[PDB]
Amino acid sequence: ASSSTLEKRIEDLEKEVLRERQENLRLTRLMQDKEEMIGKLKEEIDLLNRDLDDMEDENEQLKQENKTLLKVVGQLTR
Amino acid sequence: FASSSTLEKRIEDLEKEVLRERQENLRLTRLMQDKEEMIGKLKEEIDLLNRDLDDMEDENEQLKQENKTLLKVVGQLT
Ligand SMILES: [K+]
Ligand SMILES: [K+]
Ligand SMILES: [K+]
Ligand SMILES: [K+]
Ligand SMILES: [K+]
Ligand SMILES: [K+]
Repeated sequence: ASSSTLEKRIEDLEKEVLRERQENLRLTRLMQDKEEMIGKLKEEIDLLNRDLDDMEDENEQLKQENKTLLKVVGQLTR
Repeated sequence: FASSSTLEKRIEDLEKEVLRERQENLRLTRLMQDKEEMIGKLKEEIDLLNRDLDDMEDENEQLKQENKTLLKVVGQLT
C-alpha cells in the first residue's frame, strides 16, 4: 500500500462523507417540512369537523322548525 | 508525514463513518416515505370531509327553501 494511494483514498472518502452529510441535511429539513404539512393538515381536519358539527346543528334546528310549521299548517287545515 | 498504518486507520474510520451515515439516510428515507403516505391519507380525509360539508350545504339550502315555503303557506292561510 503506497502512501499516495492511501492519501488519495482518504481524500476521496472525506469528500464522500461531506457529500452524504449534505444529503442528510437535505433529508432532515425536508422531513421537517413534511412534519409541518402533517400538522397543518390535521388542524384542517379538526376545523372541518367543527364546521361539520355546526352544519349538523343548524340543519337539525331547521328540521325542528319545519316540523313545527308543518304541524301548524296541519292545524289550519283540519 | 503519516504512517502507512496511521493512514490505514484514517481510512478504516472514514469507511465506518460513511457506512453509518448511509444507514442514517436510509432511516430518514423510509421515515420520509411514511410521512408522505400519512400526508396522502390526511389529504384524502380532507376530501371526504369537504364532500360531506357540501352535502350538508345542499341539505341546508333545501331545508331553508322548504322553511320559506311553509312560512309563506302559513301567511296565506292565516
Ligand atoms: K484502500
Ligand atoms: K468512494
Ligand atoms: K442526524
Ligand atoms: K490524515
Ligand atoms: K471521523
Ligand atoms: K439518497
